Amino acid sequence: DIQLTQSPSSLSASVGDRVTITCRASQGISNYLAWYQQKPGKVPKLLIYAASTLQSGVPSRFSGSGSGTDFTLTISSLQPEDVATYYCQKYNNALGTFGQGTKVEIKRTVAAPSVFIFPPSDEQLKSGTASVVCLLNNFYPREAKVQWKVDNALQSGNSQESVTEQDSKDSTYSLSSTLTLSKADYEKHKVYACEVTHQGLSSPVTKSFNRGE
Amino acid sequence: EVQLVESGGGLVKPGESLRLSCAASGFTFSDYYMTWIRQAPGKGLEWVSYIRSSGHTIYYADSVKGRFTISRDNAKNSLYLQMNSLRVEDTAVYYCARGGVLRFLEWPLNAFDIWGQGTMVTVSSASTKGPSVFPLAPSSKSTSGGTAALGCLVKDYFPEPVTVSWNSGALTSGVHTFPAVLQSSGLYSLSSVVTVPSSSLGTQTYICNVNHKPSNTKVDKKVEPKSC
Amino acid sequence: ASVYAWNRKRISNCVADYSVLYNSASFSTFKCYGVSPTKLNDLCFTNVYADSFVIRGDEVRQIAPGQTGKIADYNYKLPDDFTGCVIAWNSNNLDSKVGGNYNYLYRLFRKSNLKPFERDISTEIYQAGSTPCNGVEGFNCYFPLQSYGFQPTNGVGYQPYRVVVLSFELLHAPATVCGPKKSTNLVKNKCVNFNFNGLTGTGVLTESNKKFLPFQQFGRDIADTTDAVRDPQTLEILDITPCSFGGV
Amino acid sequence: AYTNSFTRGVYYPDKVFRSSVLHSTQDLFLPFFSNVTWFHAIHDNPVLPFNDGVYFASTEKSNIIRGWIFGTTLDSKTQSLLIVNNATNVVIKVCEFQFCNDPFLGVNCTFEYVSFKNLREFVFKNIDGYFKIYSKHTPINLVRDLPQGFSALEPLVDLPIGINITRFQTLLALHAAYYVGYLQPRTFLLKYNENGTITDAVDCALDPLSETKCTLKSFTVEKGIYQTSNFRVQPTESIVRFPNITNLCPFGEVFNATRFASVYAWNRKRISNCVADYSVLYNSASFSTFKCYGVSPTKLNDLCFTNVYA
Ligand SMILES: *[C@@H]1O[C@H](CO)[C@@H](O[C@@H]2O[C@H](CO)[C@@H](O)[C@H](O)[C@H]2NC(C)=O)[C@H](O)[C@H]1NC(C)=O
Ligand SMILES: *[C@@H]1O[C@H](CO)[C@@H](O)[C@H](O)[C@H]1NC(C)=O
Ligand SMILES: *[C@@H]1O[C@H](CO)[C@@H](O)[C@H](O)[C@H]1NC(C)=O
Ligand SMILES: *[C@@H]1O[C@H](CO)[C@@H](O)[C@H](O)[C@H]1NC(C)=O
Ligand SMILES: *[C@@H]1O[C@H](CO)[C@@H](O)[C@H](O)[C@H]1NC(C)=O
Ligand SMILES: *[C@@H]1O[C@H](CO)[C@@H](O)[C@H](O)[C@H]1NC(C)=O
Ligand SMILES: *[C@@H]1O[C@H](CO)[C@@H](O)[C@H](O)[C@H]1NC(C)=O
Repeated sequence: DIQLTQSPSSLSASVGDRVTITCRASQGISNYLAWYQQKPGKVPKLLIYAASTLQSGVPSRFSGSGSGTDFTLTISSLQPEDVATYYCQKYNNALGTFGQGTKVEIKRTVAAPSVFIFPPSDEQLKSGTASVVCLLNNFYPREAKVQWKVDNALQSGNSQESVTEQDSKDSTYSLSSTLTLSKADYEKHKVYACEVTHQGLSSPVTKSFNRGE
Repeated sequence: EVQLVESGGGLVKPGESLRLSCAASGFTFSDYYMTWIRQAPGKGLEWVSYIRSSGHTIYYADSVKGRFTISRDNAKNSLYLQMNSLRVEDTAVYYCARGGVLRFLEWPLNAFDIWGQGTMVTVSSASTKGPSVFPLAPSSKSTSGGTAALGCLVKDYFPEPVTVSWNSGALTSGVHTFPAVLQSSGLYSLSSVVTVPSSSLGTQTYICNVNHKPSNTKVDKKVEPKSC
Repeated sequence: ASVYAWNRKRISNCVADYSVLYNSASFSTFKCYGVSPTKLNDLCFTNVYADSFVIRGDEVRQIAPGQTGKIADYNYKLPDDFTGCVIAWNSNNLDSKVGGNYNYLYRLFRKSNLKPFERDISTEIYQAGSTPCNGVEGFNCYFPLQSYGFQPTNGVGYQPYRVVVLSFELLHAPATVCGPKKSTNLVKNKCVNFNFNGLTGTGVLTESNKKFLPFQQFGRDIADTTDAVRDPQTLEILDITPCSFGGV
Repeated sequence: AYTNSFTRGVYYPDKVFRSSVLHSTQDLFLPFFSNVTWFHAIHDNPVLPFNDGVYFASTEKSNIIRGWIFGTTLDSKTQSLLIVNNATNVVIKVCEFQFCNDPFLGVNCTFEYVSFKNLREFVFKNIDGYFKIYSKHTPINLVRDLPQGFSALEPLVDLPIGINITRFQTLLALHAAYYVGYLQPRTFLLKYNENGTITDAVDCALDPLSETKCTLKSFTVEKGIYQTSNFRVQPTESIVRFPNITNLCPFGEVFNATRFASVYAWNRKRISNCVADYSVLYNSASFSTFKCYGVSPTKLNDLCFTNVYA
């Protein structure tokens, strides 16, 4: 079966730059190739079909070229809302095989995160478990470190975090860290705080709360 | 309106069977060949199956041959996928896609331009559980300039996914719904936050709408500053 | 059955009443080759084959020897020496649906023309280009069968027609399919006008000592005329000696 | 292994009784003294080509050979004739049988029928879709090879199967050598005795003496010189020459033109210097009327013209 090879795997560029993705077919597929854009956790959107025909509604900065085995998707001027994964698909026959996909990142200026802390809700405390949340809002780049402190005791192993993808408007990231404790352990301490270190911060920022306030 | 609406996704144990449906509207369904395409979590797109304009040719990916069966009812304008002997790796979002119009001596260049919304299939031995929705109340300190943060914690649910909306869809600007994390308990946890003006905290109501269809759980939680 | 998978039925050991057929007026097409309808009721056959299928009116003219087209070349071909009858009638009231009857198929592509009385039901993907097909439909790779429309509002050339092709194999052999004609008693040693299984003539029928083999039905002389026959009711061999004659 | 076919392979060409006569007929017969492949069943059941008809013969002492398979792939993908004779029951089927990797017998059907010391000869041929089976059984006392002599085979079976048969295989009983020959469209002079039994034959293409015997319609040739045939050096290969040109004739824009002219002002187009692909035309089914005069559509694709007028 004809295989599709997409290249590169991942790339970071700047707004306005020209982006080029290559799709290589192991055997000739004439011009039966299509290009898709897929934002994270979304239905794939058709951009190009027939190797070079632009789908209705797609911005004219997208373009496709190629025939046989070599195909190239070109974004003439990269835009903030283009952050997605792009796939090529052959359809010369019934086997509508896809490529591995190309993740398109965007490089921008450094942005310091806005740091917020949220105590566990009283309703959750009635259940016997306390979840403290630390929010890192709109920062770049993605590298950031969150350090939980409970009565100035640095915590490790009792928290999980999650990071959004690049925002379609400002190309920033956001991070959510959830520290999980038992109700007894939650009430055994007073000061809960998260210390955020990020390139956009000249010094680590600490957000804290006292149990009861 | 030309569209494809999918249905039938849910939680299934390994070895069982599940049947997906794809309803076509706004076009002559019998003129197109249909395909099924899946995408495992955090993975790329995978072509699954293909059925001809009237079903006289059928093709399956090697990973699903012998276990999956594609079919169509041109009178009902519907496409079906009967999935037997399901496996854990079959967990994915499944899409139906309409191909092109088979004409005389021409393979159609216009194809795959209309997809379904997707439906989630999770194959696991674990049982369903609805989530608990707890508020992440805005800061009592806040700021005099503005820009505070509030949100909802959707904790301890299974399986994926949950959907979170704000103010019945009327609050979308500045929302961040984080990717779910799998906790050591086998349950998922997800957070959703929004940044709003601090001068709005006394004048504007904020309610998060959490929906977990696998467990039939709909919760609207009011998020307000704490009593101090 | 569909024309690509035309159904064949074998008729043997029965009295064939062809009167109903040519006397019924339902049939739109009734054409015989090698034999005439009027002289059919008084004639025996070794076997009768009834091939039945459905096509459209435009293609009715192709059910005949020496015809070309999709049906004649790829679906059902009659040999140049065909000896039989072709019967066809419009089945628009039966083989049409409001949404189009798509159960009747026909073969559209084939690498070679069918031999006479050949039945091809293979669904191999037709390779119409240089790139080989690996059993999968696609570009220059065709599914060989196409579906007929068949809708009540179709033009007459595109309405369905049910076709029956009766083929007769007149080889001189024991007969099993004979017409609706009563037999008479047999008179030996007299000049009579005889009819044995449709073979007629004038002569004296006598007893013989010619040991016919179980498969042999007729004997012949040097001139290719009939020498002896086996009585179809009592398996004895009778010599046929032309009635006496001479110059005057 | 191969052996000498000598005078085997003559069968009754039809079902007409003849006696005390020399009859000249042309049919698919086993050539006299031809080589036939010798297979063994000791201490070997390959698939053989069917070509234009197969001569089969076997020698038995314990009825080891019990059946035949005829078809193209013999793998359940097409219809394949299966003949099995088990004890006293002859079974004939034309089902799409799923055969084993090595079919043998241990010690979508359109038709079904159920009923060394012995030489059993068979002829299997397919004429216009009819599978004709001829055979003769005779006692013998010979193990090494085919007995020499003459014996005519009567017809027994004619199955109107309509199957394109290109290959065949035999069926052996495993807890018996057999021979496979091939038929040719030869003319034979068959000698019918007073009882209507074929007692001799002349293969008109065997040797010049046989050619003379056929020419004179006699099995005895008087002393002298006879002119019986004509020597012609047959061609070895075909030579096909055409002007080298890859242009396709613009039949598309003549038939599929948007607008046509009135019959009084009928438009004429001149077609010259292009390869004419007439396949599309007679293969398209849009046309209500298609009749040719002076030439046939089938023989059109292989024919040149000075000019074509549309
Ligand atoms: C009957 O089957 C034979 C082979 O099983 C067909 O002969 C082949 O035809 C193809 C053309 O499509 C050639 O490329 C092969 O070389 C042929 N093989 C042989 C051994 O001749 C034959 O055409 C079939 N009959 C019909 C009417 O299709
Ligand atoms: C048919 O003819 C044979 C004479 O060979 C006779 O024996 C038999 O009874 C007859 N059958 C009928 C039904 O007349
Ligand atoms: C028969 O085979 C022998 C050798 O096995 C060969 O010499 C001879 O020419 C062959 N004759 C024919 C007619 O094939
Ligand atoms: C011979 O085989 C057929 C089918 O293979 C079977 O029906 C029949 O009974 C067999 N004969 C005997 C005597 O068992
Ligand atoms: C038998 O004929 C049917 C036609 O009704 C066809 O669909 C099928 O593939 C054929 N073969 C088998 C093994 O059933
Ligand atoms: C014909 O058969 C008879 C037996 O009735 C026999 O006596 C005679 O010799 C045979 N003739 C020939 C030429 O076989
Ligand atoms: C004839 O030309 C038209 C273009 O107007 C095209 O749509 C149609 O398919 C063509 N038909 C054939 C048989 O080439």
